Amino acid sequence: GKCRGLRTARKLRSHRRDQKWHDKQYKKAHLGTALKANPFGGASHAKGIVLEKVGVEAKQPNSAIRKCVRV
Amino acid sequence: VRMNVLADALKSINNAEKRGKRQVLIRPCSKVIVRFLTVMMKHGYIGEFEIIDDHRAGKIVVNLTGRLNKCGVISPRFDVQLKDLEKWQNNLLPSRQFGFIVLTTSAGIMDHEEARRKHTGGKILGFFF
Amino acid sequence: MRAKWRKKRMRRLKRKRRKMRQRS
Amino acid sequence: TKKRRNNGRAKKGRGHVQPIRCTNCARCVPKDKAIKKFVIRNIVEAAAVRDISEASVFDAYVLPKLYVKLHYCVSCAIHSKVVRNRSREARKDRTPPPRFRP
Amino acid sequence: MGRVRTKTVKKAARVIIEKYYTRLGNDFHTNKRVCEEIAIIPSKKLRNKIAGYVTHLMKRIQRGPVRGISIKLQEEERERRDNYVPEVSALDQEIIEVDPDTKEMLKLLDFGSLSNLQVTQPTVGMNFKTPRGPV
Amino acid sequence: GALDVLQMKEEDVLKFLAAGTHLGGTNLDFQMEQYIYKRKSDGIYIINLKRTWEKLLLAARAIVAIENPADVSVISSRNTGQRAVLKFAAATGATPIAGRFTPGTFTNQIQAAFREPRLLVVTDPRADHQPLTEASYVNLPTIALCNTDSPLRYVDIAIPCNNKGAHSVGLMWWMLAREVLRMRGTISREHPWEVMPDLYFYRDPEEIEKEEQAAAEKAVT
Amino acid sequence: EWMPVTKLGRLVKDMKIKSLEEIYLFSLPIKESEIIDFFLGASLKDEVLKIMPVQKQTRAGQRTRFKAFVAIGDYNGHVGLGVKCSKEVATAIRGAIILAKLSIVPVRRGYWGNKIGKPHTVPCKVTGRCGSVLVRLIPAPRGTGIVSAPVPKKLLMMAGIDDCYTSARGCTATLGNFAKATFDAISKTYSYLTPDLWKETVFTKSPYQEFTDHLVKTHT
Amino acid sequence: MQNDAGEFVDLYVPRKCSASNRIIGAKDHASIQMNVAEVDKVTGRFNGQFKTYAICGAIRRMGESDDSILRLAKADGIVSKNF
Amino acid sequence: PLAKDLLHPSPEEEKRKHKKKRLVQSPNSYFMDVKCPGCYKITTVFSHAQTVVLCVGCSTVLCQPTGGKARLTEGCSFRRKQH
RNA sequence: AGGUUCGAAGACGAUCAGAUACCGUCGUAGUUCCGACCAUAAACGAUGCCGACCGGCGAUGCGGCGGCGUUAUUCCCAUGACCCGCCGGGCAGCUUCCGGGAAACCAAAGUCUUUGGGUUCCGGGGGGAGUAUGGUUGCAAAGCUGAAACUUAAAGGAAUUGACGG
Ligand SMILES: [Mg+2]
Ligand SMILES: [Mg+2]
Ligand SMILES: [Mg+2]
Ligand SMILES: [Mg+2]
Ligand SMILES: [Mg+2]
Ligand SMILES: [Zn+2]
Repeated sequence: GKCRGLRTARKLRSHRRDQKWHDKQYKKAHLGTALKANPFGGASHAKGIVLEKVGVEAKQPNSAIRKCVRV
Repeated sequence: VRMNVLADALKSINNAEKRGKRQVLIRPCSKVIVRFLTVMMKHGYIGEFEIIDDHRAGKIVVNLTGRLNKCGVISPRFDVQLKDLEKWQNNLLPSRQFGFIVLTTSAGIMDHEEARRKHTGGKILGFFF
Repeated sequence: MRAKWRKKRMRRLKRKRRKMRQRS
Repeated sequence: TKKRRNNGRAKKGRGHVQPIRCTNCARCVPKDKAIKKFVIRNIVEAAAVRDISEASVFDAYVLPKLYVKLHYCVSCAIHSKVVRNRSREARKDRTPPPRFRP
Repeated sequence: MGRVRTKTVKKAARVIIEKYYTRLGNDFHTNKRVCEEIAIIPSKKLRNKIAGYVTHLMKRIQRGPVRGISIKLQEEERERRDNYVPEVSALDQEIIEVDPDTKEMLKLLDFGSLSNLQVTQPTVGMNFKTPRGPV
Repeated sequence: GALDVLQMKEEDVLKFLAAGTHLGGTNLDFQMEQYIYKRKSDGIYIINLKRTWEKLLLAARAIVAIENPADVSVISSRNTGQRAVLKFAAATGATPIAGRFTPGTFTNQIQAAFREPRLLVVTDPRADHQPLTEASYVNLPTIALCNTDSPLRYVDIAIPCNNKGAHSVGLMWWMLAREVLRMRGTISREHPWEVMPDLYFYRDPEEIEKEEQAAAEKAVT
Repeated sequence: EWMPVTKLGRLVKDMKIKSLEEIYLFSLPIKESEIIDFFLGASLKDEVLKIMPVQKQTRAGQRTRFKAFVAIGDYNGHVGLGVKCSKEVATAIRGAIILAKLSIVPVRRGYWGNKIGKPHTVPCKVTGRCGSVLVRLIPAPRGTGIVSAPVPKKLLMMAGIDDCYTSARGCTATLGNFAKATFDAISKTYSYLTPDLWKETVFTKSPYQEFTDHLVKTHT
Repeated sequence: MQNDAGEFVDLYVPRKCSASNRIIGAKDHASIQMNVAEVDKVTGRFNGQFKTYAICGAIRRMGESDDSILRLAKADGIVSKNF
Repeated sequence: PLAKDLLHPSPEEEKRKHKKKRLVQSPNSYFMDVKCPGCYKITTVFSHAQTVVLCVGCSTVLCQPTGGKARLTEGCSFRRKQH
C-alpha cells in the first residue's frame, strides 16, 4: 500500500515527481530532447525553401503516390 | 503490529454487521472507542454495549441492531476546520439526509452536526451511516 | 528468436563492441 | 493460465526436491513431480506357471515376486499411456483407478 | 443387426397397450388384427411392426411391471401399498434396548424410569471410523 | 408447542425409541449441533427428542397455517419415504411428489407438470436438493426432515429426527400427519389415531413379495 | 385474448391486485409480461439502446445472431432493461421488450436537501456493478438534470429520476454492461437501508393467502 | 419519505427481514414470509389468528434460517422455554 | 449461529477455550499441597513447576519438570488450593 | 588435491535433400573435496512484511491438556505404541451465492466509489532496449545504475465457438 502518515508529504511528493517521468507526455514536454529534435523548434508554423518535389508511396493497404515537397 | 485500536474495532463491527451477527466482541478497548460507540448508540445505529473489565485493556461486547451500513475510520486524524467540514461531509457521507461524521473536538468526541452547532473544529475520527 | 538466444547474441555483440572501443 | 493449483507436483512446504532419472529416457525429474508405479509382478508368466510347477523339484513351492518401482517423466508417462489427459473438471480428482478385482 | 425400433412404433405400441390391454394378446397375428380397428395405421409394414412390439411388450408385462400404465397392475400395487398393515405393529416392542446416554436424555426430558426400557451395556473400545487411506 | 396439551406422551416416546429416530450419523453439521444431546462411544450422535418434538410441532403449525391443503407439497426422491409422503398427502389433502422430481417444476411455467405451492416439505435435504434449490426462485418456505449431517442451506423448519431408517421416516411422517390433523378439527386429541404407523413404512420388495403369501398360508392353515 | 397460467397472473387479470407495489412488497416473481401492462397501460415508454451482431464460428463460416438491448419504463419510478439475442432483429426486439417488461423494478426517489415537494433524485449515492463497469449515482439538487453519459442518461430519465450526478469507471464502451450496471444501481435504491425505514415492519397478508378461496374456484 | 409538509412521498415501503433486519428487495425471490399458526390454550386447536415471520434470501441461503425461525418462535412464545 | 451469547459463555466452552482467548484471562495452572510419605510437613508446589522441588527435612524429590506439568513422584499425595 | 561415472567443446558412425543436431561410440573442461571470487535463475506462490476481522469439514506434523478401553514388562501406577477429543503454532486439502475479480480462479487475490490499520519496493501502449553513453563493482565472464533519436495502432490477458494436431 501507500503511506498515510501525517508527515509523509515529503515522501509522497518525491515519489510523485519521480514517477511522473515514466509517462511519455511528461517526459516529452519536460526533457527538452524532443524540443531539440523537433524541426520547428516548438513553433506552430515555419517557412522554408522547396528543395525538391517528391512522391511518397502510400502504406501497405493503400496504393497511391502522395505528393510531397522536400523543404 | 496493531497501531490503530479504533480502526481495528470499527472494522470488526463492520464485518460482524455484514455477516449478520447479533453481537460483536472488540478486544482492545479505549476511551476513544467507548465515546465513538456512545455517539453511535445515541444516534441509534447500535444497541447497548457492555465492557468486560480485565486488569488489562478491557473488551467490549456490542449488540448490533442490524441498521448499520458502514462504520469506517479515517486513520490519519486530519485537522478538520469548519470551513472544510462541508467538503469532508459530502466526500464521506452517502447523502445530506442521514449519516454522521465523528470527530474529536476540544469539547469532546461528537458528530459533525453537534460540532457545527457549538461552533468548533477538531480532528477527524471516523464516520458511520 | 528465443529471448535467451537474443540475450546471447546481444552479449556477443557487446563483447565485440567493447573490444573495438578498447582497441582505440 | 495456471493449469493446476499444485503446479503439477507435490512440493508444498519445500524449496528444493532432489531429482531422479526417468526409467524410460533417463530425464532428470523432481521426485515429487514424477509419475511413480510400484509394479509387483509374478516372476514367471501366468501361461508358464503350470510348466514351472510341473518342472519344480518341490511340491508346495511359492513362485517369487518381482518388485520394481518405476519413475516416469510426464512425457514418457503420456507416451506409454500410464496417464491420460483429462477434462478440466476430471483433472481435479486424485482417486487411483480401480483394481478391477472381479 | 439394424432391427432397432423407433419412437413412431414404440409410443404407438405403449399407447395401444395402455388403452386396450384386455383385447390384446400374445399372438402377433391376433394383435395385428386388432390394430386395424383400434388404430389408423397408414402402412401395413408399420402396422405389423407395431404389432410385433406389442407382443414383446406384453410378454414383458406378463413377466413384470413394465413402465406402461396398466389398471390391473395399478390396482395390485394399490392393494399392496395401502393395505397389509400387520395386526401387531412393528413399533410396539415389549422391551426397547436403550443406551445409558439415551436414558440420561430421557431422564432430563422427565420420561425416564419407564418399564418398557432395558438398559444395554455400553460398548467399550471406541473403535468406529474406517482406517484412513488405502491398505 | 408450549402448552401442557401440546406435550410428548409416553406412547410417543415409546414409538420414537422403537423406530430409532434419535440415532444420528457419525458426522455433525454445525447448524445441526444445537439439536444434539450427546455423542456415544459408537460415534453415533444422540438427538434431543424434546427438541425434535418442538420442531415437529412448529412444522405442524406452519402446515396448518395454510388454508388450502393442496398448497403444501411433499417430496421424497428416495424410496424410503415415497409411501410415507403418499399416505401423508392422502391424509392431509396435500400434494405429493414421489420418485424423480423433474427440474423446472416450480419455475418453468409452460409444461403441465408446473405447480407453485405455498410450503415445501422435504424428506431429506441431500436427496431432495433440487426442489430445495428451486424453492429459492419462487419464495417458498421449507420444512425438511434433517439428520445430524443434513445441510440447512435452504431449510427453514428443519426437524432433527432422522432420514436413514425406514421405520423412523414412516414414524415421523405419521406423527406429522397426526399433529396437523389434531391441530385442525379432525381428531379430538383424546383417543389414539386409528391409522397405524406401519401404514407409512417403506417395505423392501423381498418383503412385499413374500409377506403376502406367508399371510395367505397362515390364513388358509 | 390473454389466458394466464399463474396464480399471480390470474389474480392480476381478475381485478384482485390493484397495484404493482403489492407484488413488489412480497417480491413475487413476474413470470409473464401481460401482468404489468394491465397496470402501466399506455404509460410504459420504450426505447432501443443498441443492436449488436454477435457471431458464432461454425464449419460453414460463422452465423450471425442479433442481440437487442431494450429499456422501458414510465417516467414515474418504474424502469426495466431487457437483453435478448435472436436470429432476426425484429424477433430480438420483441423478446427484449418482453424481458424488459419482466425485469421491471421500482425506483426510490429522494431529496438532495430541504425536502419540499415531490422527490427528484436518488436518496443516497448508489453503486451498480456489472463486469468491469462501475456506475455511481450521486444525489443532485433540483434542476441540475441528469449529468451522465447518454446511455445511462436515458435509463435514469425513464426511471423517473429528475436530477443526478453520475460517475462511471471501466470499459463503458461495452454498452450492455454499462446499461446493466446502471440498472443494478437503480434497482438497489430500495435495497439500501436508510433511517426513515427503521420503523418495525407490519406484515400484511400475502395475495396467495388473501385470495386463496378465489384461486381454488378459478385457477384450478 | 415524509417531506416537510408531512405526507408520505413513497409508493411502497419494503419489508425488513425479522432476523438480520435487512431490506427485502423487490427482486429478491429467495426471501420467504411464513405464517405460524398458534393454537388455543385449552384444546390445542387452531383459532384462526396466527403470526408472521419474514426471512431474507441472504440469511436463508447462508443457512441460518432454521435458527432464526426457532429463535423468533422461542421469543414470541411458540416454542417452550425448556427447549 | 448469528445469535451466540458472547457475554455469558457456559463454563464448558469457557474452559475449552485458550487461556488468552477467554473472556477474561484465567491461568490453567494451580498450586497444590504435596505430602511426601514418611514426612509430616506439607509442600506448596506449582502444578507446572520447572524445578525439582525438594523437601528440606528429607533428601527426596517431590516433582520432576516435564513439558507441561510437573510429574509428582509416586507415593506422594496432593490436593488443590481453593479450586 | 582428486579424477569412478556422467559429460559442454572436439572426433567418429548413423539419419537426412543437406544434418555443424536429435540417436550411438569415444572424449577435454567440468562434475568431487579444500580455500578464494561471481551475485545471477520460471532464485515462482510468476502473489511484500507486521496486525485485526470474516464460513464449514476431515486429516496431517510438533508441543501441551483430558478421557472407555487394547497393547509392552510388573506387583500397581508412570512411561512408550494405538483409540476418542480439546487447545496453540505450522504444511496443506475438500466444500461454500462471505466477498472479490475481466475471467481463470482466490477463504484470500475478501473486509474497495459503503474508496484511509502501519509501512517498503515498484508499473504507466508495443518496440527501439535492458541498447548507447557515463559512473561503479569484478581476474574475467559479467553485475548494478541506465537514456534518446526513431518507429508503430495496436501489442497483450482471460474465456467462447469453430478449424487443425506427425
Ligand atoms: Mg498452455
Ligand atoms: Mg527453487
Ligand atoms: Mg561416455
Ligand atoms: Mg504498511
Ligand atoms: Mg512503455
Ligand atoms: Zn522419460
